[PDB]
Amino acid sequence: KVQTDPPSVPICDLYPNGVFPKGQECEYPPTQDGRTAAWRTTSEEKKALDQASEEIWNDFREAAEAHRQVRKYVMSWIKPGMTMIEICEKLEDCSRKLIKENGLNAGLAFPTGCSLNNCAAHYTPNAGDTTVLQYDDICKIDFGTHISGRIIDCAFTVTFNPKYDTLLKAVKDATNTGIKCAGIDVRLCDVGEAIQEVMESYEVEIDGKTYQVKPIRNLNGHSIGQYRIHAGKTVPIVKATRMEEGEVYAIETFGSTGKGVVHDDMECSHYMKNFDVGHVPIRLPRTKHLLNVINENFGTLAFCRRWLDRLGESKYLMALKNLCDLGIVDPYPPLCDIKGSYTAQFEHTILLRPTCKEVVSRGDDY
Ligand SMILES: COc1cccc(-c2c(C(N)=O)[nH]c3ccc(Cl)cc23)c1
Ligand SMILES: [Mn+2]
Ligand SMILES: [Mn+2]
Repeated sequence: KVQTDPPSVPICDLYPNGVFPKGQECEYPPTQDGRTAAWRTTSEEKKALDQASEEIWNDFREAAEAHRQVRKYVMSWIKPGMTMIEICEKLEDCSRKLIKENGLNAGLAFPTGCSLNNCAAHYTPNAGDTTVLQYDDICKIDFGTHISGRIIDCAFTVTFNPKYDTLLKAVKDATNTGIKCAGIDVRLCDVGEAIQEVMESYEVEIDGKTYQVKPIRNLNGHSIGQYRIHAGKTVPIVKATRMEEGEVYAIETFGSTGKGVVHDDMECSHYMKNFDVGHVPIRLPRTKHLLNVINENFGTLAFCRRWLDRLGESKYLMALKNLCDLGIVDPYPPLCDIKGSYTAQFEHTILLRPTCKEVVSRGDDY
């Protein structure tokens, strides 16, 4: 069984024995003392501890192969003139097929981010959004897949105008730097300091104006847990907590021509149940029904309004506002720098395995 063009064959059909391709395997970086952490690659104890969790790494790998094939497909057709809704639906239809969507066991980890220009993250169109992708737009495609709650958080920036090329190169270099510096027992702030140094070494010229690339300081990389996009540890992208063995990280960087700070803007599209909130009894009928729809379809995974619409739900905005006011659900509005600024993003999911560092979402693209 081989993949079609357009992709339609599920990843688990292409690998029937359930053994999926590994990502990029890296030896851990040397410590601040100078001594190499290379011993882990050949440690018999570490090898045994690594093989014990093979099923887990294997679920990330299936989700990462779906991610690579979905993004390669998106790159072949994404063009100015298409509406943001058309782009997100065409991407998500392919993603649902390749991951072989099956309730909470396999599916979409979070909505398709397609944030534009000064907006860096957490924009996906709601119903009725007539926004059209423009030739001069700088679009961040950030989408997620999962197998048994093992999440792939991976993102790239789309442009059609070469004026943004050095901005894209700066952010890609900063993300790859963050990835290289990551390792077991490495301080989170040391990863952030390395990201910042590389990012700010770039100067770009866009429409006769020059800027020194700034990392967005209130946007950061993070640890990932099962069914938990942000597991509590923060990887800053600027200058005490260490990365630990068996942890999973989203290493992401955002470069900006603006202030290098984002603020909540536009209408909200992204929502997610507070992971720590237990069962809450609700009697309000529309609010109770909506929370049941959320628990059944998303659990602790992120969702968007378009995903409620496709489930045949209507008249839910007040119900959704009630769940947000009660603190059961949290809204995640678009995060934007100043008007007229330009933002870029690159992101990979990395597995801190006992034997090596695996850039599980790495592809031949980025
Ligand atoms: C405590 O939960 C958090 C905190 C900060 C950011 C996120 C988050 C990220 C992320 N950390 O990359 N991606 C998302 C996609 C959709 C939605 Cl609704 C949320 C998020 C989650
Ligand atoms: Mn992301
Ligand atoms: Mn992320």
